[PDB]
Amino acid sequence: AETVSFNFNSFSEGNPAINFQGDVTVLSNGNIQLTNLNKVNSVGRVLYAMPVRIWSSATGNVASFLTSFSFEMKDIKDYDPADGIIFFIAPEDTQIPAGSIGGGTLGVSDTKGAGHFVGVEFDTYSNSEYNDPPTDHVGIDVNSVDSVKTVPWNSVSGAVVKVTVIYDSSTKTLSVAVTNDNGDITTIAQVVDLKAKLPERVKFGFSASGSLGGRQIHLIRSWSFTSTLITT
Amino acid sequence: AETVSFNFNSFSEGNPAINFQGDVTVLSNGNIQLTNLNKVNSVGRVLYAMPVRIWSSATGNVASFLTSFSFEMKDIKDYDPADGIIFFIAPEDTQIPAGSIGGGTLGVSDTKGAGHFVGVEFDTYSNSEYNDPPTDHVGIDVNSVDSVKTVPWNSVSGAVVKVTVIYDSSTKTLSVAVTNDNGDITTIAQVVDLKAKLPERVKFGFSASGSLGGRQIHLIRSWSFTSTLITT
Amino acid sequence: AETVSFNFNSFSEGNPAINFQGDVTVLSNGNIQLTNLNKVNSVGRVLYAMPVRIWSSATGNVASFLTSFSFEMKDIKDYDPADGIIFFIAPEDTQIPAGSIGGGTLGVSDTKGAGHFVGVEFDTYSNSEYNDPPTDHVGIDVNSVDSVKTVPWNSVSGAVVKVTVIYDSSTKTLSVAVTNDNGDITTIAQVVDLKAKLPERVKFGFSASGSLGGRQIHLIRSWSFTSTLITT
Amino acid sequence: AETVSFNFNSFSEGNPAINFQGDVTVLSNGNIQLTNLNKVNSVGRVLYAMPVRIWSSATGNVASFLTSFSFEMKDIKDYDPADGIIFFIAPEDTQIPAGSIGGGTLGVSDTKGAGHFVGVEFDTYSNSEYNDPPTDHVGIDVNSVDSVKTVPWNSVSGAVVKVTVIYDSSTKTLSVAVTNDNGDITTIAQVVDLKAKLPERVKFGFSASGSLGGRQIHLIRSWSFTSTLITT
Ligand SMILES: [Ca+2]
Ligand SMILES: [Ca+2]
Ligand SMILES: [Ca+2]
Ligand SMILES: [Ca+2]
Ligand SMILES: [Mn+2]
Ligand SMILES: [Mn+2]
Ligand SMILES: [Mn+2]
Ligand SMILES: [Mn+2]
Repeated sequence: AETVSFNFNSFSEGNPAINFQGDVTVLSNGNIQLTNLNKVNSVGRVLYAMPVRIWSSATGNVASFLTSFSFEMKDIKDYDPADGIIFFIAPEDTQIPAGSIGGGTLGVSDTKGAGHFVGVEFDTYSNSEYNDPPTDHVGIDVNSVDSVKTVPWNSVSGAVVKVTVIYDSSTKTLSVAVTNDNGDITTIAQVVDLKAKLPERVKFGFSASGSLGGRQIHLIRSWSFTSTLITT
Repeated sequence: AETVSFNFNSFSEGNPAINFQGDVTVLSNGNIQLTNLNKVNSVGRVLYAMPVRIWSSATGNVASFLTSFSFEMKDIKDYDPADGIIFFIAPEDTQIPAGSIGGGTLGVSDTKGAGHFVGVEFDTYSNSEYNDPPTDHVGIDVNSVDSVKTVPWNSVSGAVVKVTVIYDSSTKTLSVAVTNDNGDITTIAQVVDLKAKLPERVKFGFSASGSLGGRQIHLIRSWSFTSTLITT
Repeated sequence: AETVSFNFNSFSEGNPAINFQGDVTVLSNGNIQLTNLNKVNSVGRVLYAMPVRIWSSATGNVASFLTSFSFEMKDIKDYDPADGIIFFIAPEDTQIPAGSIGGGTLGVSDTKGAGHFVGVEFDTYSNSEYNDPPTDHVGIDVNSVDSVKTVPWNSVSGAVVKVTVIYDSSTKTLSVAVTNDNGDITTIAQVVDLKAKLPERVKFGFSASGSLGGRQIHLIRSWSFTSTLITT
Repeated sequence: AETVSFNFNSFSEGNPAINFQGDVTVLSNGNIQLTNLNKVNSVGRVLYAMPVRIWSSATGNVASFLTSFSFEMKDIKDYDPADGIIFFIAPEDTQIPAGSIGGGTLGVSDTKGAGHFVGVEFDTYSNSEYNDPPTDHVGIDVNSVDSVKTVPWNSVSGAVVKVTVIYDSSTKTLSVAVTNDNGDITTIAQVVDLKAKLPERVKFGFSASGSLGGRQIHLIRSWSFTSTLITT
């Protein structure tokens, strides 16, 4: 029974358990601000420093995980509300894409919108080049910001959002429950073979980005994660 | 849309917002006790008074829901730790089956192990007449305590267990995440067509039971719920 | 060597190993409930029936001990979360203070806040008359609820708290480690000469109290203890 | 508040959350075996892969921690039961000393017995060159195996030992409670200023060593740990 679990009610630069990549910054209130408001094509990501072992090559087993987190997205004059926040899983050596153009890549992909990761995006800008739905949406991404499945959603400025994810190794199901501040939930599920799509050792985290004309405040308030791998 | 949400940090017999059936009893500490330690084949169930419309006959749309709750089970001398607690959904006219024998029926089914409901059971005794696994387990039940699927588990006496349930209407996937005391998680997901196994309006609740020799403390400590039905 | 060790997974009103003073009661779930939510200035205490021998008047040796216990304090309307729970050591002839006004006395001291006892309090009310810290806290008491030393701590309603206490005779140090719900830990330690402040034979226990407007649920869930005195 | 916490019921080679050094190895039963029974001057160390911030140069605050573990030491033919096990804290760059003779260095010091670290040693061999008590013992070490303090103890072959250490940042007290196979406890405390002896970032772990003729089985069966540093 191999398990990894942690709980951040607040963050702080200096905390060895966190990996800061790009324009990431930490506010005097413990919140993490992923993007820089004055940087074109801004990209900021935060990662759990310790690489998690999601599956065993020996046992063929795959872990299951439960994780919750809340974020916030507030607008700013006079930019467009973009681009979004994505919770992703990736190889332990994951770094912000080379020459990342930010924007609809969410900091996890290249220009064509491709990359090595599995995530749940909170897209606030419709990028047709990635086949984005017409309105804001929550999506399951598999090596591409061109979601495998999306669900109509609405990002409310200044609103605090709570999300809960559950990956069941057996059914290979990734279910997501989004709680808007109006008390309404939005759910989206999709089967994803992590052992097929990702390497044994991965890292979890968040990524947010902006463009020259589209920018907004992306904040990661709290995060709790628990994964268990049936070993021997 | 149509949303139903509520949070119970404690309970108190006096609030018409919750139905009590059978040997249920509410302790001075706010914990709901489901069975009676001094009665044979005891059965206690608790239902949220308001019936939840989990689907519409106009649109055909089904509701999604996110619900978390914490139970507790503890042994007693000299009796066997049985039979377990079950989180269930049933028609609003649901009641404890006529001439209930408690035991392995968990208070939701008849002798053959049949009933009209959908639920997540936390079974602590192996009933062979129902094809129970040899060890403690979590299972997805559909009109039968002969689980549709189960996952090995272990009930730690005196331990408070957290559980989070997500039902995604689009995939009709009910996935469960049980947070054990030692920290490890256990998951189980199964595709259940709620709109085809249940009526327009249902009641969500808990049930536990016992037998002649099998008895134990079944406690519902807290329960949060949110469901949203997309409407026209 | 002379060793004393016991363990309680649950308690039962009517058990020879424990003394019940005041409004203490045992619930069907095995929990010891110290105070009566309906009484005024309610006080309840529990003691291990067998008096433990912490030191010898022949050898001069003082014993060392390791004891852990889990408790729970939950809010009730429309009173104030008061007054607290205190793990204490005292003469074997200890009794609830004559005419105890409950409240900030925790049922171990008198109006002025003095008594014969050494203990670790988990204070949820700020009694200025006893120089209490402005927030909830944990204190080491020596014959007075006017703590020798205290540490900022937050009592979370309905949360099960785990406490570990180690008393090292050699250094006469008494250190405590309290486990909070959010997983964080709080500690406190202070040199206390049990030999000079208490009798050779003492009784270990818990006590809680409330006032007219200050009341809450005070539960002692479990408790393990092991002391060893070097003899001849 | 910055908090690191984990719980290992068993171990498995492959878990990235663990750093293995030297002759360490993981048995099929989940137990970590520290030393190699066929090597001379064998040394094996295990560490929590993640560095823990025990203090901040900014705030100047020192964290507190609570940790529990259990080990085993079974004798073997035809060698002498040595050298023991030590729980230690060291700079994150910590590795087994270059050219370790193992033996009484317990794997954390040079031939003279010095090194950069703090630990609680469970010494099973009397090393006069390090001023060891004449019998088995437990000692608090500060940059040297020439313990700052020791207390007589007995290492029972094949016996499972339970240990609990509490560190209070305020008093800078490190207290240890050892529970023997016979239910007896042993304790030892010492004020150790971790901010004065170690760097801000450290690693915790276990180390065991053997010699030419002195060898035994050193097992680490379980380990739980939690520390909190009050941040700004
Ligand atoms: Ca986009
Ligand atoms: Ca059964
Ligand atoms: Ca007070
Ligand atoms: Ca030695
Ligand atoms: Mn998208
Ligand atoms: Mn079953
Ligand atoms: Mn106080
Ligand atoms: Mn030594």
